[PDB]
Amino acid sequence: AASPSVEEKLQKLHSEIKFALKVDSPDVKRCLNALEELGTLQVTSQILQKNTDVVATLKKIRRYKANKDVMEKAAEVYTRLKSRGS
Repeated sequence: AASPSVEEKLQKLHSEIKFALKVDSPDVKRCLNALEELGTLQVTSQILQKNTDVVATLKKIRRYKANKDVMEKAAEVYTRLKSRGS
């Protein structure tokens, strides 16, 4: 059946990553869930080049100190994107 494209899904995932880093109310699980979908999404160079700002945020959470898990999942995901891009 039809399903939304990676970039369409990315709109949600990127937003969840950002909501998970709310200073007022951070939510690690929210980031992890977004990261894990993003980790399986085909963010190949076609999508990656039009979504460089996402890669920019992924670099921020890979060093996240307020929650270790966020940094780990961001890392596993971010590295996987490099394995699909150019």
